[PDB]
Amino acid sequence: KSIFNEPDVDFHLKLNQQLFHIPYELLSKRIKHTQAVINKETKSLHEHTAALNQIFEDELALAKITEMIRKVDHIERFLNTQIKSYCQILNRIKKRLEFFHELKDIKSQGTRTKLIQWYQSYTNILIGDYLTRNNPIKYHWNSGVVFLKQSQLDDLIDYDVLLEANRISTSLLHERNLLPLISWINENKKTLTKKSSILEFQARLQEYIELNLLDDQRWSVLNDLFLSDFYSMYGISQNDPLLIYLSLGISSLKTRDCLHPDLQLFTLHSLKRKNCPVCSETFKPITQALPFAHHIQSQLFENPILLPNGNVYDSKKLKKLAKTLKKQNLISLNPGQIMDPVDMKIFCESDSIKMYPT
Amino acid sequence: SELLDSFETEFAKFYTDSNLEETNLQKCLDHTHEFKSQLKKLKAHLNKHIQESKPKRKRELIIEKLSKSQRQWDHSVKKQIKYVSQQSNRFNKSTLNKLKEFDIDSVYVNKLPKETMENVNEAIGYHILRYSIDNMPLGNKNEAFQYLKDVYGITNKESTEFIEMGQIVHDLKKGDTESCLKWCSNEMSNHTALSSLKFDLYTLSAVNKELKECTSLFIKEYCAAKHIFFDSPLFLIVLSGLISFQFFIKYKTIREWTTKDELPFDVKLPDFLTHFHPIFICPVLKEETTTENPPYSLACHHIISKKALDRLSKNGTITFKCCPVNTSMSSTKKVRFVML
Ligand SMILES: [Zn+2]
Ligand SMILES: [Zn+2]
Repeated sequence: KSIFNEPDVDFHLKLNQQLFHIPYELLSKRIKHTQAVINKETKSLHEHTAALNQIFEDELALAKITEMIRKVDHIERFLNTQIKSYCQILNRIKKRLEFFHELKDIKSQGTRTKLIQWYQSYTNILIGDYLTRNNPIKYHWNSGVVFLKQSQLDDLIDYDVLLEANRISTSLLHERNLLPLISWINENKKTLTKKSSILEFQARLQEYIELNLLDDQRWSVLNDLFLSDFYSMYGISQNDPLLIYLSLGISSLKTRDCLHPDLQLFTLHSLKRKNCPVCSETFKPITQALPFAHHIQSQLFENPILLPNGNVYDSKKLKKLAKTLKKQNLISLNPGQIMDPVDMKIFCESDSIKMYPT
Repeated sequence: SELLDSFETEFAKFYTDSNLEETNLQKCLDHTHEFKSQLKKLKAHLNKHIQESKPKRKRELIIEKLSKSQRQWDHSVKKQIKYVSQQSNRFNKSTLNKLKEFDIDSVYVNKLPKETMENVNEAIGYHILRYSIDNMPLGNKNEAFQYLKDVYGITNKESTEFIEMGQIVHDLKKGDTESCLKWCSNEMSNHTALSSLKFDLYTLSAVNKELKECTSLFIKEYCAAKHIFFDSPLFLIVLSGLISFQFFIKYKTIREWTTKDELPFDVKLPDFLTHFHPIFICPVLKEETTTENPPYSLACHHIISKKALDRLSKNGTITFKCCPVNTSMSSTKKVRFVML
């Protein structure tokens, strides 16, 4: 029961599931840290109170209790920080949940424009996440970060995991290839080597060194390896979704003739071909190297007409355009004249031939 | 449908009854707070006892109280953190069963060439310049072109018109007409719609359901007057891309790059993205007439493709079928369908 052809809401979630993983790993790191901190401080407090119990069996007890308080309040502040980060991550997921609940409400109910607005939001959310990925950092902020902040939808895109990847992968290829990548391995050696992936090895060899083994392209292969491990760690789906959508859309409406080889302006904008997105003015180089289309139904205008120019237009649209040109004082017509847009010409009404396209 | 509801129900378990703002670690924070308070009370009592001891069933209770406090604190903290860890590890067994059955990136075939990434960066420029121009702090009339060029990036001469559009639209949004009136009265084109716009905004000069119906009309009549576009050439393309996924995955699952030509599985998409170029299917050979093999009309007022015509007649012999009263290539003509 879709409106026109949009798929069921169960499909959009599976379409972009990276939006529900990169917050989740951030969420799980928090618990995996705040459990280790408690397991490291609880034994400390226990062994510490063992001393007091021994000492009772001598006003040093007040000193010991004061040290106990001075130790406990630090745990209190630590938990406070952890909770104020945990709640923020939860909010981040909940916003993206209600985003799709909005589409479900719209789809369960004219309303076509109330859905076009939603697809406008769904396109901005996506241009933002492509721009904040590959656009050089200024200092850190990018053009993507600015767009996300100033479109009032910063919650629905991380823009910090992606930005962190951009920082590392531009330092590994610029700035004399000064490497902070070691500062990323050292904080993540517990889970990276469980997968047993060869990243510390190549980083160590490159650090030692600084002719393929001395060539520059080792920088590029190192960068590619780091991106592979990062993306497979988080779930970022290493192809820009904007690129995927374009690579299908442009080949989905590239029909059989898109690259077909003051009064003039109005005439040549009165056509319905000077609107085609795929062959407009700046997508021709994109669309040159892409397949065309498949169609098993000849869709055509209803009542066609041929005139000596060689091309067939319509029966009524020509009449309405002739009247329009009559009511704006651009041309000088007469009772039976008719005008042809392409290669502007005037033909009599009886130089018109009906056609039957089977 | 079912997945979204079964997702919200599982997700709500992270929160307590309030549905918001009371996360599970509040238990740990409360327990540590209570533990500290108990130690402070015990410290005060011991201080008082020693102070008054200056010249026993008392100490044998305070020491046990300290022991009890530490047992309760560590036991409760461990139990609560264990429960929250298990809950977070069980929510994965509902974010995994569904959202890891697609692998979006497996659909990327016919990769977009690496040389043409400037053109994408101009389509993005145009879309940002058109749909979301007013939602930015710009400032002066022309001291914002530099800001555009400096932060985001500048498109071709189709930026001055959009700066003016954003300026007038924002001015009209603040309930201050008498600039849109001037703009309308200066461009005197099609008188009809312009006069209709003049009357509508004049009515606005005399609400929350009227602004949304006048800004749109002005936008339409400005885009149709300065000859640019009304919908971005990128939004429509992303729409068609979103529509073709279902058919592509259906073809993929039937199957178990493609003849360097027309991709298969004949995706169908709504009318307002199809009424651009006319597509015609030959009635005798069943093939879409291309730039080569263009359709011919054969004096019977029928249309057949040229190749089928040149196999109906070897070199054009008078064989005349299709009203059996056709004729050979002395009375046949070229056609081109224009969707006027
Ligand atoms: Zn086209
Ligand atoms: Zn016939």
